[PDB]
Amino acid sequence: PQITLWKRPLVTIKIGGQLKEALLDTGADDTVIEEMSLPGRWKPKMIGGIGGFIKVRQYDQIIIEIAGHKAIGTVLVGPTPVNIIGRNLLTQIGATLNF
Amino acid sequence: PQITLWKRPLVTIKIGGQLKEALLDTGADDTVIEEMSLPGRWKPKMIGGIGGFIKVRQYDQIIIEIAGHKAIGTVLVGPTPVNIIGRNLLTQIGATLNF
Ligand SMILES: Cc1cc(NC(=O)CCCC[C@@H]2SC[C@@H]3NC(=O)N[C@@H]32)cc(C)c1OCC(=O)N[C@@H](Cc1ccccc1)[C@H](O)C(=O)N1CSC(C)(C)[C@H]1C(=O)N[C@H]1c2ccccc2C[C@H]1O
Ligand SMILES: [Cl-]
Repeated sequence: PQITLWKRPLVTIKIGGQLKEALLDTGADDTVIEEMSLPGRWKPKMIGGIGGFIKVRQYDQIIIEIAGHKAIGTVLVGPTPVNIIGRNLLTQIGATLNF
Repeated sequence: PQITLWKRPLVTIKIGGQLKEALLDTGADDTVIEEMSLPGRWKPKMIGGIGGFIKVRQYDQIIIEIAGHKAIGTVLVGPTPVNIIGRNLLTQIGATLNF
C-alpha cells in the first residue's frame, strides 16, 4: 500500500493475541507499546526523545502483524503516550519513505 | 528518492541560508528545529513526545528546503534532541510511506 501523511499513519496491529492501533513512526528507532503482557525474559531500558526519557521493558523475538504484514523483533513495553511501530519492524515489512 | 529505514532517515535541510541535518519523522505532526534565529513574530505551542511535553516557539510561513525540495510552512523551535521534519512539511514535499 501507499500511505499518505495528511493524517497520522495509524494501522491495526496484532501482538500477543491482542489487536491494537499503532503509529508507523520513522523517527522511532525501536517499537514501543502500552502496557501489556509478553512472553519471555525482559530487561529494563531507557528510551528518549522530545520531553525526555521513559523506562520500558525490552522483550526480544516478538512476532507481530502490522497491517497484515508479519514481522519479528524487539518490542518495548511501557508508558508510551502512543503505540509506536519503529524502524526495527518497519524495515521487516518493507516500508520505505518515498518522494 | 526512496528512503529505506535500516538507518535513521536523516537528510540535509536548508533554513536561513544554512545547512542542517534533520530526521524525516512520520510520527511528528509538526516540524521542530533546535534553537536558531528565525524572522518575524512567534506564537506559543506545547507538544508531546515520548518523554513528555516541551514548550516551543511557532514561526509561520518559513522558507525551508528538505533534501533539495522547497517548502514554505510552519517551523517550531525548542528543546528537541533532533531536528525533526514532521508531517506538515512531509506532505509539502510529497512524501508517502510505501510497503
Ligand atoms: C506527536 C506530535 C504532535 C504535535 N502537534 C500537536 O499535537 C498539535 C495538536 C493538533 C492535533 C491535530 S488536529 C486533528 C488531528 N487529530 C489528532 O489527534 N491530531 C491532529 C507536534 C509534534 C512535533 C509531535 O511529535 C512529537 C514527537 O516527539 N513525536 C514522536 C512520536 C510520538 C508521538 C506521540 C507521542 C509520543 C511520541 C516522533 O515521531 C519520534 O519518534 N521522535 C521525535 S524525537 C526523536 C526523533 C528522537 C524520536 C523519538 O522519540 N525516538 C525515540 C523512540 C520512540 C519510540 C520507541 C523507541 C525510541 C528511541 C528513540 O528513537
Ligand atoms: Cl536505510
